[PDB]
Amino acid sequence: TYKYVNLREPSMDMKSVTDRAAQTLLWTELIRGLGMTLSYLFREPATINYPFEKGPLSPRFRGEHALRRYPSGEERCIACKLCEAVCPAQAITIEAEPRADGSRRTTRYDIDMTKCIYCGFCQEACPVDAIVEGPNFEFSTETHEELLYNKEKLLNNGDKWEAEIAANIQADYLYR
Amino acid sequence: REKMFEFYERVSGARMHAAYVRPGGVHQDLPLGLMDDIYEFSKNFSLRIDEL
Amino acid sequence: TRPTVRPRNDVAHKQLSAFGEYVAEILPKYVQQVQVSCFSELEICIHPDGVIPVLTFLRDHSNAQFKSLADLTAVDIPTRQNRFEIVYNLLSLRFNSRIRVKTYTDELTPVESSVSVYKAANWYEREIWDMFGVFFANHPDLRRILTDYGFEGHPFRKDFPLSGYVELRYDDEVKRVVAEPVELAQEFRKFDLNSPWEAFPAYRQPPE
Amino acid sequence: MELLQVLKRGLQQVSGHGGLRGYLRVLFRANDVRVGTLVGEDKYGNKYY
Amino acid sequence: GVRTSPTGEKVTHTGQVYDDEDYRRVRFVGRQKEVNENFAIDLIAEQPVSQVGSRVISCDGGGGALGHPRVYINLDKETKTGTCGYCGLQFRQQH
Amino acid sequence: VYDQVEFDVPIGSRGDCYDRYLCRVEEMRQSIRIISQCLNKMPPGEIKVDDA
Amino acid sequence: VKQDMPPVGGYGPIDYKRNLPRRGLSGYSMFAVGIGALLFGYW
Amino acid sequence: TSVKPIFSRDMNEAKRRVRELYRAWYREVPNTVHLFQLDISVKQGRDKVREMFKKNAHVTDPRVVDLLVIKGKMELEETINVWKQRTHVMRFFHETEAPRPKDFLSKFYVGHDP
Amino acid sequence: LLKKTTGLVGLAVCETPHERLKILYTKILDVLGHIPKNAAYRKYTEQITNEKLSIVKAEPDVKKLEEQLQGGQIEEVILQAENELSLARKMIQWKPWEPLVEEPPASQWKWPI
Amino acid sequence: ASATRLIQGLRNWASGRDLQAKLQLRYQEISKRTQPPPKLPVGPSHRLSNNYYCARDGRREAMPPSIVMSSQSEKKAVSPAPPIKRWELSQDEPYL
Ligand code: SF4
Ligand code: SF4
Ligand SMILES: [Zn+2]
Repeated sequence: TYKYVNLREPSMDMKSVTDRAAQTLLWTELIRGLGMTLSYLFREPATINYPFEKGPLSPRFRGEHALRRYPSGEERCIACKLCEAVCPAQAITIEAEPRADGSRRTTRYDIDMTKCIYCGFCQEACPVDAIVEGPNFEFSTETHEELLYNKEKLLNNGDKWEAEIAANIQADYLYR
Repeated sequence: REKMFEFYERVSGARMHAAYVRPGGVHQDLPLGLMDDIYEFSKNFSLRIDEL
Repeated sequence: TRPTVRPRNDVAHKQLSAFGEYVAEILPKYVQQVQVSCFSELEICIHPDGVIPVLTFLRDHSNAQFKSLADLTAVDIPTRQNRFEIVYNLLSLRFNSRIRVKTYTDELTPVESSVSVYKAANWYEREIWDMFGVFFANHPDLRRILTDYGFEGHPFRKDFPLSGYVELRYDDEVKRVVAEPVELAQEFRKFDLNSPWEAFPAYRQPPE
Repeated sequence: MELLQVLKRGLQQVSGHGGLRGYLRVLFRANDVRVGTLVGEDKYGNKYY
Repeated sequence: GVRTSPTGEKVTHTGQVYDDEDYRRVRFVGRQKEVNENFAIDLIAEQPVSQVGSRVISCDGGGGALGHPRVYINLDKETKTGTCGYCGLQFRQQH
Repeated sequence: VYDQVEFDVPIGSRGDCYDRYLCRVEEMRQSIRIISQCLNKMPPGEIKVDDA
Repeated sequence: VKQDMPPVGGYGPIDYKRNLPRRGLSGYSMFAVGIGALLFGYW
Repeated sequence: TSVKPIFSRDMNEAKRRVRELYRAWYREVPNTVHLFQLDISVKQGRDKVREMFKKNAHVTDPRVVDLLVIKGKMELEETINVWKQRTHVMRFFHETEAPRPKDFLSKFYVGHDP
Repeated sequence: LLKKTTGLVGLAVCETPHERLKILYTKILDVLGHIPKNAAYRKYTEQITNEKLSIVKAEPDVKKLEEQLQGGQIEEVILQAENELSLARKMIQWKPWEPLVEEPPASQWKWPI
Repeated sequence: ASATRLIQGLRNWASGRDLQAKLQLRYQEISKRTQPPPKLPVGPSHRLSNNYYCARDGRREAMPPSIVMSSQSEKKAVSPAPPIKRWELSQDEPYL
């Protein structure tokens, strides 16, 4: 149930001693290493042609945050603040009020994407599937505060990516 | 190592920091077809160790 | 209680109870409590004047042989007058066992360094100087190990705030990284999470 | 010889992008010239192969 | 139903707009104010009131486990429609 | 479930950088062995504790 | 139920041992080839 | 009311140690100004060392001044060795910090704090 | 049969293990006789040391002595005997059979607080 | 996989291994990116009867640590556990 790496005594007959001295003077293992590197020279490389080719992802992927709506246009979020209670980085800032039809909706929904650790606890704490962490990972900015998302940017990410977020949640809700 | 990060991304959605193994079990079950790809990785990984 | 409950180990519980009696009666000069938790871990609560006689015992005695210092730890408990609880985790490879040796100090009373017992302690208790302010006597090179060089205070105390007292930024007037009093653009939101209903009746304290 | 098939696949990669103009167009825009089956085209002109 | 302040600034669905004398409009100078033009308070009011023939209806927002938790709505007021507190779909007892 | 998988433990002999290198290589070998056994012996059932 | 399970007979055997497969001539043969190259060059 | 000492049996050995620490810092200040290429004078640094010693001049416990000697020796060792950079030495001189209001009326003007 | 190495780095092979073990065990008993009779360290260590010395006197073989002393190699059994000797020489100085030097404070070990 | 047999033989010879048997690049042998929907099984506590939570409560059977010694014969010297069994050398591959 254990084994000894490097517990070999080399043989001391003239055959093995001459083999080791030919290895020493004639560099046999170095030609072995050159041959392994030349063997990789004639392989097709693993390089994909980004951005025209993309790295493979799963529908579980945790990328850019988005707020979803129902199939009537009403937003799913009912301001329950479970996502900001569970948030390990305290990246979510929620303020709410009853709006003009008495619905329980948010007035503030901020996600700091520079505090966010992209762990997806908010999407799995959400009881109505409102906050989701979508498929987009290509959202680098030139400014720090362009990553300080408010409710408008998150609802626009939902409206932007809903055709894909709905299919990822369709492919992955039965594992949840 | 990139293929094993694909295994982490398929099982959790993050390539490195999965937050997958949780107290009480794991967060989510294996997606269908994951263990076949873990088999196809492991069947060929010995030659990679051999050439290292 | 079969599938979801952790299976209790009675054999190791009994063996660790017997060995705790063994350690307590070999060393009654320092041993103050001996306890075994429900998940079968042995704790030897000793007096701080006997850090070295206990730990040299458990390292060297032929029925203990705790040859590895796994982890050395302090815990701040401000409701105690000896607010720091120094914790030695030991691993005996011969008897395939682990033991915990707990002792105490306050801010001012030094603890004797166990580098003459375990050289592994050389950084851990040094960390305990950096994080808690527990001075260790006869440490070879006692200094800070984790905080910044001009850092005042000891962070892992519980009266030390989560963010510090100073933050750093590059100032371009002085061409230098400078320290200023910390001001957060968003305060850390303290959450009051504790339910007012008792969760565990086994751990109920007697009232006043 | 199986080098002739390699040169013929290269020449039909040239012929498969619609001639030398399309070949050099995809060579300088894409830095790749291999041909595929056109899976589709969106409302913007992105072509998927 | 997005509208516009006298300063030319779009008012969000919350009702936020900066005042005229507020300096913080200078962040939108040379740039844009991102508001969302799909107001949920308008889109849920476009839905037809669903006529049902029971006294208590249930609503889960559709899609089964893809909607909200299932709630039961009492429809005994013939003055007011029974509105889902999750999705805002509203119901009326048909008799 | 490491008490149910079968693997070897590579032991060095000289305590140098080279034996630790060989120990890590053989631990990759034995990890491939454990992964083969885990793929063969994956049970059905739930993935969280059913204590809700 | 439908769950990520191995196939019924299990997966195939996975190689995990060292395979450094011992190629090349002997030491006697390599010194003989080197000496023969020197003798051809000298001649 | 009987405690274990750290180094000093009484206050007098403690004042001996405080005195020797001030001696060591006073000797080290010109080397500190030179090799960190500080733009303060040596007199200004010796005034700062005097200020950091005289801040603690109200302490009547031998153990607390033993720990203050220990922490001052640690600061000195981090200064003699180039472990501090120029920034850690100049953090004693709060240069970028604007002078706070000290009297009542200006603290009343600027905000709510006492 | 002269085992070629112990397998442990920095632990040399003992050529004559039985005589070394007998010397170390009688030396542990000699040092351990300086401890008072009521001390549990003396009684417990005399017990285990007399058991080990009886086993060393009972077995001529080195391999079977390793399998029935149950301490790994015979050289780390010798190492453990030397550590026990050094420990007992320290236990003379410490005198830990004496009563407890100080009771802890009233809620010093109360958890949860 | 698209390499010619000349380059394939050259590559196999230079490595000294059969490289086409174990290609590190992936092809149609991997799983489909679209899968049928699963039916995941339930745990053992999904029972409509004989399922009182007081009989499967793990957290409430946790006890406070049993105090063995506290400051308020010829008995055998004990170890914390029996001494660890000597490991067996591996029958699979010992390197001896
Ligand atoms: S992914 Fe995690 S860190 Fe980010 S907002 Fe959600 S809960 Fe917070
Ligand atoms: S996004 Fe979900 S979890 Fe967060 S407040 Fe809205 S409804 Fe609650
Ligand atoms: Zn509804």
